[PDB]
Amino acid sequence: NSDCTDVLHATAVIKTGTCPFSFDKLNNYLTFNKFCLSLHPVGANCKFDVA
Amino acid sequence: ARTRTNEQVVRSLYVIYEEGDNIAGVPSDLSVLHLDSCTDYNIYG
Repeated sequence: NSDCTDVLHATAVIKTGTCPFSFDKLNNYLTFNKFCLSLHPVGANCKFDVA
Repeated sequence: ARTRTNEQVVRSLYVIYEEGDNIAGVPSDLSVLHLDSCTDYNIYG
């Protein structure tokens, strides 16, 4: 119910995990035939880590 | 699931196995040996 204090303030970062590319590098002219994001693990080729 | 154009993974089937020789998978419901000619053989694994 309350906003994050100075000690508790955190930022959301997406780390590479097991994927062969970085999330921040997707906007660097990477080409795919299919790219598609999910919250469920079924059928996934790889995954990022939210921290 | 295989459609006319795509294959999509929907589920997972898990396997627990132990190597050995007690149980054998077979085409349907053995000790047949062809001699003196070229043959594709499976002999004790």
